[PDB]
Amino acid sequence: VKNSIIWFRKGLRLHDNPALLEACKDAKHVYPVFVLDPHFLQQKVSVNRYNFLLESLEDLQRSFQARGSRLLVLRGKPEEVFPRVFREWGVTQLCFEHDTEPYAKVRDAAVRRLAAEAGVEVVTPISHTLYDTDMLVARNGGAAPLTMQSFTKLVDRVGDPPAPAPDPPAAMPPPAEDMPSAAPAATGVPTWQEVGFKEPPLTVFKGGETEALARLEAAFQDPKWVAGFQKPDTDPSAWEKPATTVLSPYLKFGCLSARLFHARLLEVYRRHPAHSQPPVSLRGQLLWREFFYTVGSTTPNFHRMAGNPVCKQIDWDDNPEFLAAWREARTGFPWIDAIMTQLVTWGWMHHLARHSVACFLTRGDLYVSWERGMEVFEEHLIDQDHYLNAANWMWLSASAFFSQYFRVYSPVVFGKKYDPEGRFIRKFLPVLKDMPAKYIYEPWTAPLEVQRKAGCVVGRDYPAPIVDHAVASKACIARMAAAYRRSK
Ligand SMILES: Cc1cc2nc3c(=O)[nH]c(=O)nc-3n(C[C@H](O)[C@H](O)[C@H](O)COP(=O)(O)OP(=O)(O)OC[C@H]3O[C@@H](n4cnc5c(N)ncnc54)[C@H](O)[C@@H]3O)c2cc1C
Ligand SMILES: [Cl-]
Repeated sequence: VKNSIIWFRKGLRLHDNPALLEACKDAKHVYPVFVLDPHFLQQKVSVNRYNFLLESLEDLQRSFQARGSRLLVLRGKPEEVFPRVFREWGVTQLCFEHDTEPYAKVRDAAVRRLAAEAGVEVVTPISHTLYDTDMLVARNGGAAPLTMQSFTKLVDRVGDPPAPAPDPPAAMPPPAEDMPSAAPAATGVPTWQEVGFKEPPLTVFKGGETEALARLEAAFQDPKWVAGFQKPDTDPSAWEKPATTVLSPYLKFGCLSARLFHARLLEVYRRHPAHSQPPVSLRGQLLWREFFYTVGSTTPNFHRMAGNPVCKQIDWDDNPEFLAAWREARTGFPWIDAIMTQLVTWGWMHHLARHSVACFLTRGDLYVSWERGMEVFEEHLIDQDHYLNAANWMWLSASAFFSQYFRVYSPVVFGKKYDPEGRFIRKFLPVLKDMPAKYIYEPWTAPLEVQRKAGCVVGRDYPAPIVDHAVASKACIARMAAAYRRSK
């Protein structure tokens, strides 16, 4: 008889889950398993993202319970847990979604070895990406495209991605009864207090497949807005109603299927002939995700500078004071400090907001390595994706994919073209709420009488700017030009 395990790591969803569909096929018992390392924090991870993962697991639990099953959160390491439950549960098949991250290949290789010893068939379908990214590389001649222009030509030659997989049955083969490793007291979903965190999460985005599908429909309520979507023209200062979909955390954890997102975009596109095209279109945004996954999975040391064949070697400054001020949102520039405050409170900022603070830290003002900025994003972003965070940090630092280092965002002017009153600033930096809009982006320029009348004296309640942008930007551009000339 067939007893199987569906191992959740990413792909925290029931829709478009070919691994789950194969696990339930002709199965007498199915064990939905997520492996939680209980000492993960005691070894980096904000409570905002970890609680998002936990809320995503609670959503899977309810979905399984509605179908007569149960989600099993096993404590420990996969290499130590699976060899035990293979014998205990009489497992004949192990199914999980393919993952191309560096740690994933080392972990999946070991588990695959352990399954062959126990006589367990391993099925690893691809469903986290639009395509089999290794197939894209093989069709391009054995190397991934290095520009979006050529990558879009490749996917158009390959054709449409696979359709979303059908929904699982309304009743699933259940786990066996009175199995010791499946005891409810040892397999339940923990809370954020139970894992070790002490401060509560403050983000307004809730995890889970149910929330992902709800945000998908909300985005498609206006098909005209989807058809004409142009990413560079969206508003980074919009926070009450974000200017983009905010589907990144759900695609990162696999709460939302990328193939379902793509399939519903094409339905809209067939009825709107003048729809936007890549790379600015909403579909083009999924291709940015696919493109960075394709290059990252085939590039060694893609998440670093040294040993990275696609990354340019720039001698970034080792400046802990600039890094600390940027990380703690005390740069003296309200536009920059507000985005960093949204980072630690929400764990999500608009794409152009991430452009502003990443340029400021790297090639724009402070000249700190993009690796240090990536480590700060990795801690707080609820959508932190190994390949996307690294690639976009190399883009903004002009270390790869992007080379126009003369385009430098102003920490003053960039925000006031969208938000002259500075509602985004007043929201996340309440200390500046009573500051007149004439000085909200440059509060040091406000006369002392206005600073006192607003209850925000620069140097006492809000710090002075750490650098003069005109001086600092002119220095970074000169050093970037020297770094490029030396990298022939
Ligand atoms: C320094 C920096 C770091 C970033 N780190 C991350 C990260 O860790 N995780 C992450 O998901 N994105 C990251 N991005 C990309 C981008 O800023 C976010 O994907 C975007 O803000 C998500 O909002 P949205 O879901 O509303 O996007 P939409 O515009 O609605 O796009 C829809 C989806 O397309 C994908 N997408 C959109 N823009 C990009 C892009 N530039 N690169 C790759 N995929 C994209 C995402 O999956 C996103 O959910 C980073 C960008 C910068 C500049
Ligand atoms: Cl600008």
